[PDB]
Amino acid sequence: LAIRESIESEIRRERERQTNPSAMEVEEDDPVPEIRRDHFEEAMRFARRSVSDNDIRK
Amino acid sequence: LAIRESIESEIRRERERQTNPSAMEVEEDDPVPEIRRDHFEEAMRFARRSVSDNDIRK
Repeated sequence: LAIRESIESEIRRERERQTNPSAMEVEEDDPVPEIRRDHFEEAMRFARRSVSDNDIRK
Repeated sequence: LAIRESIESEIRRERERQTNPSAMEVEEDDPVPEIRRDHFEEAMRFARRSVSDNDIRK
């Protein structure tokens, strides 16, 4: 999810800097370095227990 | 567990006030009113999921 956010943010940078050649001066850093708690909150929805209870009982 | 603690505390009161008739003057309140977090921490060991995963799958 973090990689998706980074690439989808950079596409906007490319489109805006080619659409607007006005200044192109600020040269900012990455929008998403150092993966945040939001990505874990999204990714925690799709987790599951792969081992059932009867297996552990066995 | 709270009831066990209360009765086991009152047995000490009876034994000490009959063993020592010295003053018997203070007339305190209950040792255990208003069940505390310790009883939940003890009772949470014996809990279990009564419904397995294959049943919910069904």
